[PDB]
Amino acid sequence: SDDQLVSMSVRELNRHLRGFTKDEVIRLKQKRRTLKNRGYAQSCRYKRVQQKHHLENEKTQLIQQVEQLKQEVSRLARERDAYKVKSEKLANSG
Amino acid sequence: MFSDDQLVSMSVRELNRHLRGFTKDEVIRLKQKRRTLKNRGYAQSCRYKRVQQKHHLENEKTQLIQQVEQLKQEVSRLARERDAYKVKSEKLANSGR
DNA sequence: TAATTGCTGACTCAGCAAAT
DNA sequence: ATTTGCTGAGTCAGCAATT
Ligand SMILES: [Mg+2]
Repeated sequence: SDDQLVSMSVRELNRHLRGFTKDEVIRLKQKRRTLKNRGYAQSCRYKRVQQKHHLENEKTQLIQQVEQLKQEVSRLARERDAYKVKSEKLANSG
Repeated sequence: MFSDDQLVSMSVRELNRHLRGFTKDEVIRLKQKRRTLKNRGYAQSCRYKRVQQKHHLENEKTQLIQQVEQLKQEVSRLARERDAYKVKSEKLANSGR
């Protein structure tokens, strides 16, 4: 209360609450519920920020992948053109 | 009742004019109500904008994934055209020209 | 030498479903 | 099942920029 109450367990809890005032059995469970909800919000906020960075990282790595392929296209264009000229210049061999 | 929509569009100068003569613990209550209503809208913008930034990022990823596919196609296209023009050249070299 | 605006991390609650 | 976990909407506090 409030730190051994969230960390405490489903049975262990009911062991510590066996003869408890039946209106304070409800109050303590309400209290713990609320404290956990606070921790869920903390995860939810956290998960959101992690997904956001993950999405932006994916965007970055697609951008640099495009860049790689841009470099290859230009190499291959040149290599093809080296042969196309070579090919055409032989064909005028006459 | 007292429609919120109007209370938030008002100026704090215009509001004071309205409670020209007015109770104290209700004046303080009413200005704080106004703020709460504004904070509600501020929260919505925050929420709405970030889902929209998420969707925009998701589209951007989609647009880029496409360009990669197109580039990959072009890559194998050029490599094959290189090969074809090379094979044609070596054959022409064989005949001797 | 005030008070208001807009933003945002954090909390609380409702309701929804799955794991326990 | 109960409790758990998650998430959108609201509320508040407190910060800086604005008037
Ligand atoms: Mg029941």
